[PDB]
Amino acid sequence: MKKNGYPLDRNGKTTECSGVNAIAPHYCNSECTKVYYAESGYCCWGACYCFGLEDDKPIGPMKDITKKYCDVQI
Amino acid sequence: MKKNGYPLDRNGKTTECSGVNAIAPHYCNSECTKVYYAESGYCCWGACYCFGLEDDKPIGPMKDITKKYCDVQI
Repeated sequence: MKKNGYPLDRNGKTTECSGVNAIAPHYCNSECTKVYYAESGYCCWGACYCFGLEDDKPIGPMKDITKKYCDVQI
Repeated sequence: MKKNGYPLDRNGKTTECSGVNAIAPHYCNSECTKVYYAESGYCCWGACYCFGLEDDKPIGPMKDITKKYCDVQI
């Protein structure tokens, strides 16, 4: 089963996105698909949020309010 | 067959999106799904762009550069 969330890098941190990369999904969509092999992604509250990540991919912890807000588009 | 594009309203115009509704997909996603019965949507260059619109839904004309840029997420 796949999942959605903020993928973490080797330093245990999320991928920041701001400015033009916060308004357009392209930057985060590229990171999500090419680096974490997810189905898609966009910038959700300052960090790249991905959809369709494989279950083994480490993602950042988040409150229910944040998760519900970020899950959109797939 | 479904299609993607800028749905037009009764006045033959697109749905404008700016400010917080240009940074977050929620506004346009709601319009796209609830008003035009599409699968999803987001703000692409100042207007709500929808995915999965039924073929009979009138959409705004756009150049190839704009279409390729907007098609992301589905």
